[PDB]
Amino acid sequence: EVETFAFQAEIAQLMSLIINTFYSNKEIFLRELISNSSDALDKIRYESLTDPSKLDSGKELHINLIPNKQDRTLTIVDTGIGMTKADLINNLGTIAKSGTKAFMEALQAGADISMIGQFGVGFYSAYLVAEKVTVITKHNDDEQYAWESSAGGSFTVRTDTGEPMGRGTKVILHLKEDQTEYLEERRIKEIVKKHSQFIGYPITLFVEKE
Ligand SMILES: Nc1ncnc2c1ncn2[C@@H]1O[C@H](C(=O)NCCO)[C@@H](O)[C@H]1O
Ligand SMILES: [Mg+2]
Repeated sequence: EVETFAFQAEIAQLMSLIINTFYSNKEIFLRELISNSSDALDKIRYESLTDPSKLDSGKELHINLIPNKQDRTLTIVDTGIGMTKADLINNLGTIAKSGTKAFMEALQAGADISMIGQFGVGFYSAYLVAEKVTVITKHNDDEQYAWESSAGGSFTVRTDTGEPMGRGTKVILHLKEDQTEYLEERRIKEIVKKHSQFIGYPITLFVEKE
C-alpha cells in the first residue's frame, strides 16, 4: 500500500533549484547528510539519559557509509532517533521548521548552495548527486517506513518490511550516471576528512564485496 503526496510548493521549488542550478561543488551533500545523522544521534543520546529503555533498540550510536557500484547507490546509515510516519511527511515534505524561504531569498542575494545547511534544508542537497532518494527509517514509537522521491513534485510513503532496522535512518542515494565518483573509497575518505572530521560519532566506510 503506497501513498503518494505532493511536496509543499516551496519545497518543490527548492528541489528544482538544486537540480537545475549550475553548481560544481556537489561534494557538500555528504557533509549535510552526515550532519543530519549527527543531529539524530544527539537526539536519541539526550532522550536516553532520562529513559534508558529508548536504547533497547540498539545502544551503539554511529554512522555507516555504504557504497555499492553495482547498484550505483551510496547509503548513509545512522542509529539516531529515526522518524515516525508523520515526521517523514512533515519534515521532508513541507517547510516545517526549516529556513526554506530564507535560503531561496539568500540565493537571490548572493549566497551559494554550499550554505544550504545554515538554513536547515541540507537534506535536499542529496539531489545534487542523486536522481532518486529513498529514506528508510525506524523510530521507537512506530513501524518502519520507506519514503521515496525522484523529485518532480511528489514523494511516496509506504511501510517497509523484511529488512528491519533496530532504530535510525538510512538515506539511499541512487546516483546520477555522471556522479559515480562518490562511490570511490578514496573520494569518500577525502570528503569526510575535509568536511566531517569533527563529527562526534564513529563514521565507518564499508568496503565493497565486489
Ligand atoms: N538522519 C535523520 N534522522 C532523523 N531525522 C532526520 C534525519 N535527516 C533529516 N531528518 C529530519 O528531517 C528534517 C529535514 O531534514 N527536513 C528537510 C529540510 O527542511 C530534519 O530537521 C530532521 O527533523
Ligand atoms: Mg524514542
